[PDB]
Amino acid sequence: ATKAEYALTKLKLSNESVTYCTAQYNLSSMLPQQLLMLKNQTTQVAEQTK
Amino acid sequence: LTTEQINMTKEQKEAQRAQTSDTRTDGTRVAGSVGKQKELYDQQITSYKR
Repeated sequence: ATKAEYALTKLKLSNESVTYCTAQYNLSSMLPQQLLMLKNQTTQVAEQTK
Repeated sequence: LTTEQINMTKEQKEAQRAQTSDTRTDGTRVAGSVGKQKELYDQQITSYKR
């Protein structure tokens, strides 16, 4: 059983790396586009007031 | 589209303003379509009298 837990921890390493990669992609390429969308929405609100 | 509808609403407002007052907001005479109707009405009154 102690032999098997070792392999479990190694597979957990393998999943941790992908978690890091996904977080990095989200930070680098998804957030600024959402910021651009929000910038586009505020002006639409102003036009609706007009 | 919202800016374009902003531009259209002013024309609707003036076209419906023409139903109560002769002058058109900024201070010009109504001169299209409605003016001809008013001229026809005046001519009809004079023809009645004659």
